[PDB]
Amino acid sequence: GAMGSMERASLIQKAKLAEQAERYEDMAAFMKGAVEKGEELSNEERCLLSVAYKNVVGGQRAAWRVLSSIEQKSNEEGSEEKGPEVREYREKVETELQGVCDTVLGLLDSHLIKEAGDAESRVFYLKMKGDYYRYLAEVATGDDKKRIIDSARSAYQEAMDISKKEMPPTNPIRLGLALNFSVFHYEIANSPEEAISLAKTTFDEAMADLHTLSEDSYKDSTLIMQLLRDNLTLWT
Amino acid sequence: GAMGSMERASLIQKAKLAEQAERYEDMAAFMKGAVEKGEELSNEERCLLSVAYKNVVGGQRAAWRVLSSIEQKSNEEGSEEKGPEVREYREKVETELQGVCDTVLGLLDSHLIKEAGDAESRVFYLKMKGDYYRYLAEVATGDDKKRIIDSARSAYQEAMDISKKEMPPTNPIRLGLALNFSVFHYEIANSPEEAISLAKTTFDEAMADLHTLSEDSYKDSTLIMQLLRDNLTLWT
Amino acid sequence: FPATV
Amino acid sequence: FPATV
Ligand SMILES: CC(C)Oc1ccc([C@H](N)O)c2cc(C(=N)N)sc12
Ligand SMILES: CC(C)Oc1ccc([C@H](N)O)c2cc(C(=N)N)sc12
Ligand SMILES: *SCCNC(=O)C(C)(C)Oc1ccc(Cl)cc1
Ligand SMILES: *SCCNC(=O)C(C)(C)Oc1ccc(Cl)cc1
Ligand SMILES: [Mg+2]
Ligand SMILES: [Mg+2]
Ligand SMILES: [Mg+2]
Ligand SMILES: [Mg+2]
Ligand SMILES: [Mg+2]
Ligand SMILES: [Mg+2]
Repeated sequence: GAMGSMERASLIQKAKLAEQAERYEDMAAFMKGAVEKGEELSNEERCLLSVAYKNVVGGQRAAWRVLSSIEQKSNEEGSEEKGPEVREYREKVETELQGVCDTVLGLLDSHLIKEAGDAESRVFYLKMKGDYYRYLAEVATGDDKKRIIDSARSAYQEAMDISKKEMPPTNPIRLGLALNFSVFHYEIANSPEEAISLAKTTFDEAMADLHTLSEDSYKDSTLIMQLLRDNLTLWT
Repeated sequence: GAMGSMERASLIQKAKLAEQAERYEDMAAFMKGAVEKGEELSNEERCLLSVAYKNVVGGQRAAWRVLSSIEQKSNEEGSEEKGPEVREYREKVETELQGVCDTVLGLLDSHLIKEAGDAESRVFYLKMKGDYYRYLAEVATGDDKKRIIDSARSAYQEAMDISKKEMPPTNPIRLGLALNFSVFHYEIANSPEEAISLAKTTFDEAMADLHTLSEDSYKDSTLIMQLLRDNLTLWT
Repeated sequence: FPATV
Repeated sequence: FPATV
């Protein structure tokens, strides 16, 4: 642990500075160091961890997609042989992406999930576990691909079960979990009907609970509900 | 040299892929490897080298400015002591930036400049040398600050002398050199009048030579001339 | 691509 | 910031 000598509070402070400076790799390294102090994370600290790695892996995914598209075009008929370089470089980016996913999953397994007892923390971490297995599934092609997909499904499903029992239907974590699990169904599991059904039921149940909320909570919930609607519009 | 085992042509090919994927750190590493093969670079390869490092250092500079602003605000009256963390993290980013600049300057000194005999290559490399000393000057505060500024000035001046003797006034490299040296005068050397005079004379001499150009060359030259005009508008 | 958070 | 290339 390269951050072993830095105070927990200083790591959190620097993660926030790194975010302001749009230095997301630094932000992720600082948050990994904070997690490795062994204490539970607060709600805000969980957000910092998620933002950092979402931005890092999001950039890797975007690059992987660009390279994969070039590689596919290089393998079509009439294409001129350009050597192993496209595959090699796609593989380089892919291996780095897998390394980041493995790091996040490692933090969740050692030992964030097992210490998370409140729904707001446990659902959030299980959602993250589903997300990072989903990113592994996006690039997977080997003997373990079905097991990777099933690991994502299982994490999302445990999060869903807790969220439905312990959170109101407008809770933003519950909504974001459903948003992402719906995307999992559509893009990973080849289950577009399940994706659409989940997004629609989630949206409708949230709508019916908005009446209970303050103006600020309403803003938070409707923001995520709009993402559900956006995906439904894309898919129907 | 971590890229020592990869073919020169493969490094160039992967630099282009990295650019398409917006992976500028990879792009810079591939181009450093290509330079370290020891052969001269073509016009396009010089562009790849410059684009890669410009993007890397540009991101570092933007982050350094964000952090430096936060640090300045933390040192004002009435500000609450927040510890050494802002300074430490600004210093971290600064040291990384200086490392990149040192790497580029090292490639120019070993041995790109000394083998560059044509104006298009030599002016381009001397402009780069001025640029990377300028980025070092932006963060410099020690005993060597005046020498860093003078190293930038000297490189730009040699490039200017060659460019005026060997290139037409519309040559895009000549124009970009003048653009950047003018910025050096304004921002680094505290010489706004020299900055304005250089931008204006460069613009006017280019205008008078546009009549000699094809449509495509005209587009290239007027693009840079517009940047000169933009800076003049900012400064007057 | 679809939206995720 | 001013333009550079
Ligand atoms: C207040 C705690 C519970 O954490 C957040 C709540 C809401 C937000 C956003 N403003 O809605 C947010 C953004 C964050 C960041 N990007 N560093 S942490 C964070
Ligand atoms: C054709 C050779 C001499 O190199 C260029 C000339 C012009 C341009 C731009 N299109 O004007 C350009 C962009 C490049 C890149 N970003 N990889 S190389 C490059
Ligand atoms: S945790 C980061 C702060 N939150 C956000 O950026 C938005 C997207 C506004 O809210 C959510 C993020 C993650 C979840 Cl699970 C739910 C809402
Ligand atoms: S070398 C990168 C390709 N060129 C460019 O991106 C633009 C900015 C259009 O042209 C110039 C770049 C650098 C110089 Cl010195 C001059 C023009
Ligand atoms: Mg301690
Ligand atoms: Mg692989
Ligand atoms: Mg169900
Ligand atoms: Mg050889
Ligand atoms: Mg320093
Ligand atoms: Mg003069």
